[PDB]
Formats: sequence, C-alpha cells, structure tokens
Amino acid sequence: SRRRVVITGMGMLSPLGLDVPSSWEGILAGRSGIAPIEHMDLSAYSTRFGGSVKGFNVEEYLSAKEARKLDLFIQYGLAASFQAVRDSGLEVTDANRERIGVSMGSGIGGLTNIENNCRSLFEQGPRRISPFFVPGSIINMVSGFLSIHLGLQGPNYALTTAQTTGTHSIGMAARNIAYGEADVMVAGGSEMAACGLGLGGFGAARALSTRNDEPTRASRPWDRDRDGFVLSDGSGALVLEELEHARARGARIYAELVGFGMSGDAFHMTAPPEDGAGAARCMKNALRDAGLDPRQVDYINAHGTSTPAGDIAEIAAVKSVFGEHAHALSMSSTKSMTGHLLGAAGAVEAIFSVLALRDQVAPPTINLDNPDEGCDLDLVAHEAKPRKIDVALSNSFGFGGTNGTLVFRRFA
Amino acid sequence: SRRRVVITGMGMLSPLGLDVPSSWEGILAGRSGIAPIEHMDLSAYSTRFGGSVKGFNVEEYLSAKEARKLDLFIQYGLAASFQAVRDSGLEVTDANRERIGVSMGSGIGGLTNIENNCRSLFEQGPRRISPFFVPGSIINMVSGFLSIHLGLQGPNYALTTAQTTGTHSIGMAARNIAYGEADVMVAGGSEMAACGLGLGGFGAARALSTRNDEPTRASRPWDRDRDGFVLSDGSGALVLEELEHARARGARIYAELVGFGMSGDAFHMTAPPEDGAGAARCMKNALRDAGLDPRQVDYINAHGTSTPAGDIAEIAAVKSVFGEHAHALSMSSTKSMTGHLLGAAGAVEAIFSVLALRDQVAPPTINLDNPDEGCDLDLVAHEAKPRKIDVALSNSFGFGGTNGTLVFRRFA
Ligand SMILES: C1CN(Cc2nc(C3CC3)no2)CCO1
Ligand SMILES: C1CN(Cc2nc(C3CC3)no2)CCO1
Repeated sequence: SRRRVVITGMGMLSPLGLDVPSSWEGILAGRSGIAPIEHMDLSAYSTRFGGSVKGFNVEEYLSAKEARKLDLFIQYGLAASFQAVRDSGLEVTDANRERIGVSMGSGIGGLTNIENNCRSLFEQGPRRISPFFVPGSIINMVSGFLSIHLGLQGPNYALTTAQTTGTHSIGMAARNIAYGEADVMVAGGSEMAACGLGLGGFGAARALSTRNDEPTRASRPWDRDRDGFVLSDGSGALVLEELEHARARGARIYAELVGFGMSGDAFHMTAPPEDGAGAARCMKNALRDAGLDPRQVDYINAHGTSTPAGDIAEIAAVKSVFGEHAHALSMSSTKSMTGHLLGAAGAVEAIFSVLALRDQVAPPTINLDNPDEGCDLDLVAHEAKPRKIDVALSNSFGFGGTNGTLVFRRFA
Repeated sequence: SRRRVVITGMGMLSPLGLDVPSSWEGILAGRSGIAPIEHMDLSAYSTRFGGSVKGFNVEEYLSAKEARKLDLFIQYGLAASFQAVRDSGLEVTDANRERIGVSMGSGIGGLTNIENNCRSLFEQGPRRISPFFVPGSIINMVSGFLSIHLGLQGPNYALTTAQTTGTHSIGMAARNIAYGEADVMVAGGSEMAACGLGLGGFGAARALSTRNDEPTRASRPWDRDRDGFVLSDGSGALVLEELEHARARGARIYAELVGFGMSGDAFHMTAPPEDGAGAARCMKNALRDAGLDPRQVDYINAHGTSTPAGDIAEIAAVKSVFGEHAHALSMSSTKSMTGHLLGAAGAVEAIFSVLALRDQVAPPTINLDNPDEGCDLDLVAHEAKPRKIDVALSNSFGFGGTNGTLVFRRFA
C-alpha cells in the first residue's frame, strides 16, 4: 500500500544564486536575476536578455576533464543534484544503492552543444563532430552521470514535458517511492536553452518579452503591460525519501509531498485555454490525491510566465478550483524574479514552495504595478508576505497542453 | 493491490513496413530493412546505410499544413499512435476522456528539424527560424498532438531514456493503469536521427557498423564479426488498457503486460559492464514484479544491438538470471533485421514480443554465421523457430546505464 514521501535535500542553480540559500535570499528580497546576455552577440535577435547563472564554477563539482564533455544543462543538473544529495546527509552503500534512483529532466537538453556541433558539421564536416556529442547532449545524461558518480542503481530515467518537466519529474519520482519501486529518488530538472536556436526559436513564435531596454521589468506576471516570458537557465534537484526510511536514519525533513496531479488540456499545441480548464482539472486531481479540502491551500507558486493568455488562464483556474477561498490564499510567480527556467521551472519552484513552508512567507510577484482585468487575487505584489502556510501548491503548464501540480505541507 | 494491464492495440512504422502486420511478416521471413541512405550525401561519413522508413505518406494521418509543422520523429510517432488507437477499437467519450493518457517518447526528437534550422540560422540569422520550430521539434509533442487530436485528458508526458525510451514509456504507462491513475494509455516511442548530427554523432564515437559494402549483413548480433549498431528510424505505439475495461467493451486482447523492471548500471556513460550486472538486476526486478520464476520465461527479445560489449553483456546477464534454464529459453535480436530504432527500439520490440506470444514463434537473429566466444545460447540463428511461448521478455539497455525490461504473458 502507498507510502508517504518527504523532502530531505534540495539543490539549485538559478539567476539569483549558485545554491538554494543564496537564491532564496534574492526571492525574499524581490531581487531580479534578469540581465542582458553577455555570452553571445544577440544584436540580430528581438530579445537580448534573460536569467543567466552568474559565476557557475563547474570545478566545485567535476574535473575539468569530465566537464569539457558535458553540455551546460548537464553540468547545472549535476551541480543541483550533488547539492541536494549532500544537503540530505544520505550515505549510499551496497545495502541501499539498488533502492536509490534519479529522475532529472530537461525540455531540450544540450541545445548549445547541438548548435556548436551543427556549426562544426556545416563549416568543417562530420569528422569534426565531438565523440562526446551524443552522451554529452541527450536529456537522460543528468540521470546517467549522477548514477555513475554516486553509484545509484535504482530507477534511472528522464522526463521531457517542456515547461512542465520539473514538476512531472518530482511527482513521478514521488510515485516511484509511494508504490515501493524506490526508497530514495533525486528528481527535478535543468535547462540551458540560451543559445541562438533557443532565443531565435522562441523569438520566431513571439513568446518572449522584447523589453531589452529594461530587462529587470520584463517579467511582470498578471501586469497589464506584460509581453511574454523571460528565458532563464539553471537547475533544481530534491531528494525525495520514503517517510519511515527518513525517520529511521534521523533525516531533517523539510516538508511532505502529499499531492500530485497531471492532466492534458487537449486544447492547443502552445496556447492554454482562456478558462484554465486543464489547469483546474490538474489542481483538483492533486488536491484529491492529497486528501485535502481546497480551503487548506494557503500558498500557490503559480506557473505565472508573464504571457498574456497563460497568466489570465491561471487566475480563472484558481477561481474555478477554490471559489471564495481564492481570495484568502496567496498566489505569486517567482518567475517575476528568476524568469522562466523552462524544464527546470517546476524544480526551482517546488524548492521555493518548500521554503515558503519552512519560513512561513509568500514570495512576491515583483513588477506587478497594474494588475490586469480580473487579476484581483492576493498576488503578493512587490514585497514578500509573512503568513501562515500549512499547504503549498506548485503549478506548471507546457506545450502539448501538459499540466502538473505538486502539493506540499508542513511535517512535524 | 494492483489492476491488470492488457494490450488491445498496436501501431508501427519500421524499416520493414508501414504497419505491424507487414513489419512482422518481414521479421518472420528474416528480411533486412537496411540499405544505403538516399537523398542525403554521406560521402564524408564512415557509415552510409541504415534502416529508413520507406514510402511513408503523412497525409494518411495529417493535412500537409499540420505535417509541415512537425519533425519526422513526431509524424512517425503520430502514425504509430493513430494505428494503435484504430487497432484497439477504443471509443473516446466525455465519460472516459479524463481516463485516457499518452506517453510517447524519443531519444533525441527533432534533430533533423534542429539541423535544418541551424542551416537557416548560420546562413541568414534568426529571422528565418520557423515560428513552429520549438513545438515542432520537442519530444513531448507526440503526446501533445495525439492528446489534442483525440481529446485525451489523462496523464500526458514523454520519456527520454536514450535507447531505453520505448521500454520505459510502455512500462511507466502500464504502472499509471495498474495504480488507477488512468484506464487507457497510448505508449511507445519514435525516432528519426538519420541526419548529419545523428550519423555523424554516433560515427564520431565509432559506435556504428561501417560495413558499407553489405548493409544487410552489418547488423549481426553475437556474431564474431559484428562492428557496431545500425541506425534505424520508425515508431511503435501500444494501447494499454485495464483488464475489466477491455473485457466490458469486448476488446480483442493481444497479451497481458505482467512485469516491468528498471535498473541503473551506475557503470559507464555508453558501455555496459562485461558481466551485465545491470541488465541482470533489471530482468530479476521485472520477474519479481510479475511474481514469476525465471524458469517460466520462454522467449527474450534481446537489446542485441550488434556492439562488441553490449551483445556479450546480455549473454552474461541471461546466464546469471536464468542459470540451468538459460539454454531452454529462446533469445533473438530483431535488430539483426530492423537495426536499432534507438528510442523506438523498445516500442517495436514490445510489439514483436506480443506477436511472438500470439503466433507461438521466436523471430530469427539473422547474420549469426559465427557465434562469438560464450554466445552458445539458443539465439534463433538465421530462421524463425515455432515453439511454446507463455512468457516473453523485452530488454532495453541505454546510454547512462539505463535498463528496462517488460514481461508479457499469453492471455485467456
Ligand atoms: C521547454 C524549453 N524547451 C527549450 C527549447 N527547445 C528549443 C528548440 C530546439 C527546439 N528552444 O528552446 C522547449 C520546450 O519547453
Ligand atoms: C538513443 C538515440 N539518442 C538520440 C540521439 N542524439 C543524437 C545526437 C544529437 C546528439 N543522435 O541520436 C542518443 C542515444 O539514445
């Protein structure tokens, strides 16, 4: 029968920090991680800024010899995973290594690497493609390389569900533990899509904010002057652990993961439905999975991408699910500060959701100067709000009409 | 406790045929689908051949306009999925659409699309990138587009576990049904990595057969003259269904999915351990999942990629798991005929395993002229072998040491 799942370790790279604590300090202080991109010439692009990881030192984690072989998304994924495992205090042994797995996901994985090897192929020919190109670029190699370095012989896999990837990765890893397929899972996601193909591709779809002259104000979820999402890089990893296994070894437990929902919109390849029907189905699945009265929800970390259609869909979904209680809970988008980490958005946001529970504080939606038509909930505009939070919900939506919800609550 | 999962529909594109029965006919006749790759200049490449899908007409499935938006891997995935759903006779209704989900995966996804947009990007800059570039290229758009086209509102996700994708997709879908998260899932994988970056990428790692003079002899699993895998394209989709749901509507049931195993080697990024300790744990895990003794297994559809290290690891793994029954089971690599469909390998091989149960026949390992040192099992050399098959295993082992086993059993 179904076992309980707790969070015993967390790790992160974000535009606000090279770990969880430094990232969280920025979240609570309403700091923006968004800046003109310096690694390349974006003068031909309609968007020239995003959320870069600043000062990442791969030699805190990996040999320069291994690092050279791996795309930044894999480097970021491993850094976050190592942080999480260290933070858990878990010791891997011959006694438990078959029961510890990994589910670290990505939207596109090694797009920089693919672009660079494409450049080689077109300018020089196939003989200049790296021998490390495939294992260094494909999405499942965070899971792969992590398992190799730590000796994890449990379930080893990777999700790719676009902007929903991190939430799905965490939820399904929890199910692995819940149903007895593993006792421990490292789960989350990593993204580094800030190359010509990523900024170009989202640019061609007009999905990105073009506020090049004021990048820290670009990401403004529910604000009437929003004009698309801000592209950001990084990684979130959590150590998920069966409750009795955590109690047995004396683990510090951050919070309990009580609920997971998925649903398909079955609406459109890229646009969410205006009424938030699929998002509402997903949150209800998750609240029923957690055995909760919806009025128990104190805080929602919204998907909150700063797109016109996405942001209003979410208000509509929240109003439909929570009715009058929609006015009592706090909902915020940390994407106001971090931008949109795509495959990693759900993973960093699950971590902010857990910290919202630890510190009893709703992070702000910065840049929310003029809430749009119908965006009349407590959206924690401008400044962090200390408040009672027993239950926190993290939403993600993505291309293909793919929805995820995670429900966390305090553990004592 | 757990619900029972059966297979009520199958769909396929392979190097042998544009559907399951035509592909299966090729398999039982020992036909090769491998040939020099056409309409692509491979002069500068060490490998010039592969398993291509021949005569695929996407307009049987999609309008020309919707096909132009989608990478070939997505087209192939949708073809297999639409075949599988039509094969099942399932009627999607408002009453059941929330209970029907999709998990169609890929190893890379849209390399061909990415390669052609790199061309535009380097030659002309970002302004020639298609607006449909991102949604037309990302791995979760087979699940996305299928869900939208058929109105499927159940769990909607995509796996990417390299050469293990198809096996994990089917296994995890089976779990969704077993634990009551869905009543029906369309599951499997698709792949089209026959571009410069795919042939070039694998070529640079020297992973491919370079037997350009005799492409149909290139794929020769456990033969002493094998020299790497053969890159192939295509798709497999299965309709997985809870047993009482299949029986209520009078579905034709091909077989029962009784077991699913996952394991990580935690060994090497691309090579398996020589003893196949990983594949052995995964098979043992799948038999335990099915409540079956190794003695009950009759037929194994091997990973059998025709790589020196992979083929011999699988022999060690089978001898270890099965002991004094290892010679009594038949084990064949259909990759001897199809080549390696990468993320789709496990999907088309699950279908071949199901059909082996229906037709009571072990497909051949063609080109097994001179079994290697230790390759003394019943590998079904050269020709199909009619026999008693009650239980069939399908193995997948991939980059990152990610392993998958499915266990199928006759139904009645
Ligand atoms: C999550 C982020 N993903 C990243 C991405 N992929 C692309 C191009 C190659 C298709 N540009 O950026 C897209 C899916 O959603
Ligand atoms: C099964 C196929 N996988 C996908 C793949 N990626 C590549 C090049 C871009 C790196 N070619 O194919 C890799 C291994 O798993």
